Amino acid sequence: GAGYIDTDNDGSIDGDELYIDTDNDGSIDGDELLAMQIFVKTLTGKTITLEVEPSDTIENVKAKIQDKEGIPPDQQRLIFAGKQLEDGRTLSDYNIQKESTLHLVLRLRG
Ligand SMILES: [Gd]
Ligand SMILES: [Gd]
Repeated sequence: GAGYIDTDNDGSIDGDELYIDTDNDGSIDGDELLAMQIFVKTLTGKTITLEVEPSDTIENVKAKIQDKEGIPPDQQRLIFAGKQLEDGRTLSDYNIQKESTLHLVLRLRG
C-alpha cells in the first residue's frame, strides 16, 4: 500500500509525502521509511510498479511479481542495465534505487 500523508501539516500534499506500507498493516515503521517504488517492464508491454525496500532480495522481488501478475518465479529472469540479477542478492547490492527500471524476460533452461 502507498498513500500521501501530510507530515508537516502544510495543508498542501507534497512529493516528499508519498509513504509506502510494504506489510499492508495500516502503518509505516522505521524500516519502511526507506521503501521505494521500482518499475518492471514486462514483455506484454505492461509495466508493473513494485513496492520494495533496498534490503529485498531478487527472490523477494520475483515473489512480488507473482503476487501481482500470476507469473511463477521459475519463469522469471530479471535484468538491470545489462547485469542479470542473482536471486540471493539484494536491490542494494545492485545499487537499484527509487524509480529504477528492471526488465522482466522469460527464463528458459537448457
Ligand atoms: Gd505538506
Ligand atoms: Gd507497515
